[PDB]
Amino acid sequence: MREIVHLQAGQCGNQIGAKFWEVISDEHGIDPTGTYHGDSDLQLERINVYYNEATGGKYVPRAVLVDLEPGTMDSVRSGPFGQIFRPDNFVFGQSGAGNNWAKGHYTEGAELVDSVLDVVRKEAESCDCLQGFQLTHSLGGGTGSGMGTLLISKIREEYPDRIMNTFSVVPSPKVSDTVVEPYNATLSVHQLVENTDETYCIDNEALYDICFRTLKLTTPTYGDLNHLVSATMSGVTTCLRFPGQLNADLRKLAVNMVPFPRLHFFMPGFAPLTSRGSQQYRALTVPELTQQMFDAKNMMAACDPRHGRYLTVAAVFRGRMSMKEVDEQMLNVQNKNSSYFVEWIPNNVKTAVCDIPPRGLKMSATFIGNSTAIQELFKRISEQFTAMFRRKAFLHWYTGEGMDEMEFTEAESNMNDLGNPVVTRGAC
Amino acid sequence: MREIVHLQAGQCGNQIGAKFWEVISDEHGIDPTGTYHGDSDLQLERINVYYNEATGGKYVPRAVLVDLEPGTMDSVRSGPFGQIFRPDNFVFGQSGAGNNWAKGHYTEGAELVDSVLDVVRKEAESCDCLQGFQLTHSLGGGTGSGMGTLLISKIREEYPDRIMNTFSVVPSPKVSDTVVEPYNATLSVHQLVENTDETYCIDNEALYDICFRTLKLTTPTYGDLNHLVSATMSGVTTCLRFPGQLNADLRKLAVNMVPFPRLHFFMPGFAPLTSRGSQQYRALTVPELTQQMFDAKNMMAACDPRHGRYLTVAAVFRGRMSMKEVDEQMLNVQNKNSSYFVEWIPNNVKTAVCDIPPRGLKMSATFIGNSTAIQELFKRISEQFTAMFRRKAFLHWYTGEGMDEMEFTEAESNMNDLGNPVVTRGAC
Amino acid sequence: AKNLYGPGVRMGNWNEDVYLEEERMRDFLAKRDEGQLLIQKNRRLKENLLRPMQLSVSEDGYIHYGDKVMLVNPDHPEVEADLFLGGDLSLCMTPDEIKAYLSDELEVPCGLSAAQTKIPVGRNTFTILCAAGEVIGQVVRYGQNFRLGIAEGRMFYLSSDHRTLMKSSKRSWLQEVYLTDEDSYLNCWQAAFPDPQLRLEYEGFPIPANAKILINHCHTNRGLVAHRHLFLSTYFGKEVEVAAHTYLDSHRVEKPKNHWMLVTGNP
Amino acid sequence: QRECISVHVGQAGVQIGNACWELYCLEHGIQPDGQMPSDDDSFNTFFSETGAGKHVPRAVFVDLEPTVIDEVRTGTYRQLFHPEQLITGKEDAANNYARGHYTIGKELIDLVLDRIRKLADQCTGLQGFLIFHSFGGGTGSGFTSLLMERLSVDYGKKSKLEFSIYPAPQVSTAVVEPYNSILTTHTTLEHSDCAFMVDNEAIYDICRRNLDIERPTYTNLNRLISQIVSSITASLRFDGALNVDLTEFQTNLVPYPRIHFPLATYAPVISAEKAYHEQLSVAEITNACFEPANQMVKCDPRHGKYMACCLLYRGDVVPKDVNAAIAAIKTKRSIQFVDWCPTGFKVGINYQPPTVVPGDLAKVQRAVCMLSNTTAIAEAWARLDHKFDLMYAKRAFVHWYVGEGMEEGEFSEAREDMAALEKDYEEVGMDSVE
Amino acid sequence: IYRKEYVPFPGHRPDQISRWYSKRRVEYKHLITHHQEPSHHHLISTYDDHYNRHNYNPGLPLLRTWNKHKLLWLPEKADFPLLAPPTNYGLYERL
Ligand SMILES: Nc1nc2c(ncn2[C@@H]2O[C@H](COP(=O)(O)OP(=O)(O)OP(=O)(O)O)[C@@H](O)[C@H]2O)c(=O)[nH]1
Ligand SMILES: Nc1nc2c(ncn2[C@@H]2O[C@H](COP(=O)(O)OP(=O)(O)O)[C@@H](O)[C@H]2O)c(=O)[nH]1
Ligand SMILES: Nc1nc2c(ncn2[C@@H]2O[C@H](COP(=O)(O)OP(=O)(O)O)[C@@H](O)[C@H]2O)c(=O)[nH]1
Repeated sequence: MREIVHLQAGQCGNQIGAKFWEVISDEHGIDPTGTYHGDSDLQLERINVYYNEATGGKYVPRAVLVDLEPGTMDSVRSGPFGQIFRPDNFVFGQSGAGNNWAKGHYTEGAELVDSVLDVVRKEAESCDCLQGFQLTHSLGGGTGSGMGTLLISKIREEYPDRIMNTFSVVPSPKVSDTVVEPYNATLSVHQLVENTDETYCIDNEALYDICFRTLKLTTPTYGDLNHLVSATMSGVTTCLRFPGQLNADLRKLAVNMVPFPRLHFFMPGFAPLTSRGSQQYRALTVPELTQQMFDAKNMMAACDPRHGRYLTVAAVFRGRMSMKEVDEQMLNVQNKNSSYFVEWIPNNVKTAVCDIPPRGLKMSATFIGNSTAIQELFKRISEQFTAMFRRKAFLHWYTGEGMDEMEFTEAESNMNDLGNPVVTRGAC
Repeated sequence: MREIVHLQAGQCGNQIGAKFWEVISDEHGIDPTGTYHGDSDLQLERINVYYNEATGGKYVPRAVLVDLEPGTMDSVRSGPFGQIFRPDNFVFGQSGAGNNWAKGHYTEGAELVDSVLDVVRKEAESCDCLQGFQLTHSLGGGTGSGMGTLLISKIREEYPDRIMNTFSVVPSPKVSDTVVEPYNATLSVHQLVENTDETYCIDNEALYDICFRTLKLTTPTYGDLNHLVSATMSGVTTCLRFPGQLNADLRKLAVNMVPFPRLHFFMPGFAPLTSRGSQQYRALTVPELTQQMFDAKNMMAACDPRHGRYLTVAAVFRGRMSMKEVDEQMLNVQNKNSSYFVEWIPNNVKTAVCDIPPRGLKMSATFIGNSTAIQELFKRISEQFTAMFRRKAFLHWYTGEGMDEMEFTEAESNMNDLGNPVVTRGAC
Repeated sequence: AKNLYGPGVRMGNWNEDVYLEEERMRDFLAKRDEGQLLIQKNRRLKENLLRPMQLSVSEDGYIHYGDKVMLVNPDHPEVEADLFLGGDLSLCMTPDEIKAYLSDELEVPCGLSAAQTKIPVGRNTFTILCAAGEVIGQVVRYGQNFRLGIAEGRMFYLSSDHRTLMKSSKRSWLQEVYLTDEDSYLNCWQAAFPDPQLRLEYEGFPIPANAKILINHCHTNRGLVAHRHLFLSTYFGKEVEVAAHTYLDSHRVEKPKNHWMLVTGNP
Repeated sequence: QRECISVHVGQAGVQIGNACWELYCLEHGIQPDGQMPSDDDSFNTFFSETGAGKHVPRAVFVDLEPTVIDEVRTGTYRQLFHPEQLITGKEDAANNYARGHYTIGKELIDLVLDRIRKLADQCTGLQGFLIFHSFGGGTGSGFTSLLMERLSVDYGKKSKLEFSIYPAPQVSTAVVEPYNSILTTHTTLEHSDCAFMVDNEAIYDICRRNLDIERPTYTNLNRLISQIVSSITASLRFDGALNVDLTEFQTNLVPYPRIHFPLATYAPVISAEKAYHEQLSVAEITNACFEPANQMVKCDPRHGKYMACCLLYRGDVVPKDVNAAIAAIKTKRSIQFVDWCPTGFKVGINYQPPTVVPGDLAKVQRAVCMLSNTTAIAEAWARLDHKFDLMYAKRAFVHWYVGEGMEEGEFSEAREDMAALEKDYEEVGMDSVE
Repeated sequence: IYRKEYVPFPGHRPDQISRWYSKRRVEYKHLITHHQEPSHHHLISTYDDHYNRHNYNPGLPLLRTWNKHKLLWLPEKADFPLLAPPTNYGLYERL
């Protein structure tokens, strides 16, 4: 019986944490009033993965609601599942992040991390074996970019052996809702690369491409987009909440997925996905799941798998099925797209099956892939950072907050340091 | 049985008396008139401890309400639960202290001290065996201080074996309701030391800290503040008032929490304090009550322990709990935090478990801990008192009022002294 | 850019538009036919809480036991706070409109208010029950232990107890008055005279139908008060809360918002 | 909790404030008496509560002279504004920075700071100051100069947004406008955090091309300015997808601490007879802003290079048509950026459509205020600098200034600092060569 | 000029419909991923299926015919056990 603490910061990380909690509550049978009203008992067998039991049958999520701007708090309480969190776990802040990484790193974020640390402590001692932490935030922007990395660094220093999964919203190349994303996200990536163990780079343009050219919608709003991230981030940690054959936890994913400690940059995928038109006409089979998974369209980062060899690939499956088709269908894709796999790792695909499918679905599967195609993200933001840092641009907002010049150079140096050993895998 | 003659002197004193007598009434059922309009028969069992049977199921609180201005008494009488106190028990005089510990310990109190001692003797003698008197006063301010200390003094001589406890309300650091408080307080500790057996040190500033931080109240009224001090006042007498396992009266909490005879200033703190809107999101498990009564907030004094070390700690749990857990928690904390506890005493903790819980709560607990941190208080007071007498400040009164300057000098002596006891034991 | 058309027109994403519209329309008609939607629940709860009743005839100008008598708070000239609220308010039932939502009626805490209505409307009609030993015909006396009940066919009783740090009045922080279903000493109130001088001799006399009396809970000696300064925002208009705390004035006299008049049928 | 103080300096400033506070009053409930009509907390950004529900503004309306503010407490809003908030003088500066800054400043600056302090006490989180003033009259120039020299010292950590009435390059309304502008730019360049710029000749064009009104009153210009400020100060009032606080304006539009001058642009400028015949889509509502004719300032950006643009959308807008419009604009060649700020868009989104005052603009469900910091404004600056050189070549109108305590050499300092500002403009300008 | 151009506006009550409806659009919670038919009772463990619930009871226990048009012995492979209540055993009653 093992716990994942779900912590989320920023106005993006907050609302993905919110949207995560309805799909977890529907999978575990919890209504907005907090009582269990469902049909099974497997949903209560391992309810102590996300929900602390209270008096009167009230299950309360072990979530930490963080942001510097006190505006998304009223929204996350305004959602339909608003009367489910502690009003102590909403940690407020009466200022603005101001779209500044230094503002969350060396100022009022750094005086709010003490209260957030007290909250994460007081929940952390209410466990028997805490498996780890799960931060959802946005790399580009404020609050969660800087002060989320404060929380990452502090809890990594305080618990040094717990599995850290961070779902990070990288900026998009086509559209950017923020000028200072090449500053914020690079300075956040430096803090990520000696800290967390499992990143998940999630791109808004990739999600929008899934919404049009896979989901085939017309007005994809943030909630409709946002839920896909919620679904993959529910499907990764499913063998801990529901039983199955050949289970897998987050360390099970990690020890199979990261070859080197620095090579911990994934990009995810959740594809039992289809349009409302094709919905009644899907003939759900394991080959049909695998083929539509491994296609370079459902991939949740703005990166092309055809431009780079996969290091390792995991398919956390869910549903009542025969896993023989699972085994030889991923064998077939491994042997077919052989040039897109590295030759120095045989059998680079992790298989795992959960018995219980998500509610309303017959079966599903979550793709987690360590690829060398992450360069179309990281190198891209590196040219953005260099071409903007050369003219010393937008800088006084960063250097006047108590921040020296040369750790920008350290950030660029240790992002180009990420560039090297994964360029190396393109030509072995 | 073991009755407890209650004594209250001063506005604060009579207002903390209002709530205490109201709280003990709600518990024992006695209505605002006396009749036991209650239920469980255990309630009327040990009523002697705090009540005396009049004529026909009428219980009259054993209290000698004292004040040097005929005013606070009237609010008490003409208040709700105010016709439960015998008319004669109310004592008062048509004069006044005028925040002058002097015009209380030698001038106005004298003429009235005879009157109170008469009432005190009557109640004390008319009993099977007085466990001990119990005074509630405000070291800051007159009457309660002067007349009050004069009582503990004249009272201690007549009865030199009865637990003379005291819920003194020491002045506060930041907040400073009065201005002469410096002298008043510093001038009463010398009396308290050589008079009281257990002197609990509650501070208005700490009650606020809790209200604001813990209870999450927004308009903390002095009523709620008198409630936290009454909650504790009842916990220290729960065993001798409601049958339970591991029973522990007052002299037990004095024989396992007063190392040396002059070290007797304990800092109190209740436990199940949670916001009205968070009361639904919690679990009254022994763990919870512990995690609370030991944090540096649930304390009712302004001397955080962390700074210093605990010579002893006493906990009286009010609820039907699992001995194993109560015991386990004690060992755990003592072991985990092992630098905030002294090393010259093994098992520096007394555990007690009264059954009958406080109405509304499944469990609960009061905390009485002798901590060397209490040094912080006498120092701040001395700091101020000495940062004044140096220039005979606000002294004309205290002097000509029939006194002398030498006493002031020795008050700072016994003060600076005790500062040492709670300094040497602070370090082997 | 493009023209971005709407419903009906067969261009662009019209196929998935009509698919989503049919799915949402099917969900709405399914909920409408099964009668599980929010407004249907609102209409049911409203008819149940707004069903009209009748008031008992006062054959003599005295309130008896077991008769349907409404509690009203009279109009006030008091100006101690500038934020006032109306006149001739009425003690009414207010179940909370999100924590109820589902099911049929809440539990041991319900909540009371004082609306601006003067007609007997069903959520304000109280039966003056017996509490102690009496019959359906005896007259209510000054300083006698009577009881207030209101109805699902389940008699809820007006109740309160002492102030703890778990519960209070909602907007203020004083004692809470709430509707229980249990039966104990906490349900019991009493009536007393407004004038403290000529009160103790009137103890032991009948109560007039429409007259100023004070309601004291006989476990805490606190009077029923409409806290006119503030407001409770609930569905049935906007009205005030009610609590229990005896407010005194410059003569040990009770303020006009301690006072509570009773209302019988006087056509 | 998220409040900002609106300071309204000059005759220009008090009537800008009149128009925008009328728009805020109609935006919220706020009747002109001071109470919302019978029967969320979005008012608690511009309106302080009071017992018996008298929502009072947090603004200050300062003028060195009567009449214009005297009629405010007499007209149709006589009960709304607090009587000590509206500050009146007794003698106008008479179009003179010397009188506004050195002689008639001191009997009123103490009262203005006292009012500012008492407003700032009643603020939990004060976000900063929004000042509205002219580069014209001495009341609008010198008093706000002294106001910066006081408040930037007193409140140096706070956010500061100006909404400057820049003098028209062609028509104008005064003869000493180059003097007043050249002095106020010098004395407020180092103290301003971000200064959005609005002109009168441009909106003179706007009301005859897009309003289709050949004879509009002069009230319509600050009615449109009221729409601009109600668009920019709206994310701290309501809720949206991209919630933009006042700090992101400076963070994404002020890269360097001397260049802080963006130009605004509105959209749906439609006048209610050509409103129910068009799509008013997101693509064209962005293309109308980025067309080089709808600017607040008569300076086309074809003769310039954009630095950073911040779009604030409000109403029935989904973020992804905004994304498509941004992609289309980045593919358009005639609109072109600098090479050192490639990601040059800041998107803020609010869901409330603009409430329309009974008047000229139309009821539209989509609006966007486009705040572009660009290098084109160097031409508009250098035009007044050329006029200033031609005016100062033989010392015209200098005796009025120097008789009021204004030192002569500070004119040369002002011209030198504006020349240095032209310089800073050009090397912010040209592309990468290294 | 002032009173002529800045008349008060009685009866000009602002609306709140559009912001609320745009909020409704910007947040269809299961109807985005939901497959062929809603079924909240769609959970049986592998041990519960292929162990102590025997097998699928309506399914063909010995009628294993040869479907030709899908060239395999279909009536056992195309079963996919979904019958019965879930694997409730007493934990619900105990809790
Ligand atoms: N909307 C609107 N704006 C106006 C109106 N009248 C003047 N303005 C603005 O006010 C500006 C001129 O005022 P200022 O230069 O500030 O005058 P001042 O600073 O008070 O100095 P004095 O002229 O001495 O009073 C013009 O440029 C306009 O932009 C008006 O009636 N309506
Ligand atoms: N999946 C998902 N993505 C989101 C959500 N909310 C925002 N985003 C993306 O987050 C980005 C901006 O977040 P940001 O302004 O940095 O939030 P901040 O951290 O509080 O400053 C936008 O570009 C959105 O596309 C969400 O709720 N779910
Ligand atoms: N806990 C509590 N403290 C109070 C109350 N009323 C007053 N005090 C404290 O009592 C102190 C002053 O009391 P004091 O003037 O000495 O009363 P006196 O002894 O009659 O002179 C103040 O600092 C208050 O903080 C109360 O109702 N409850």
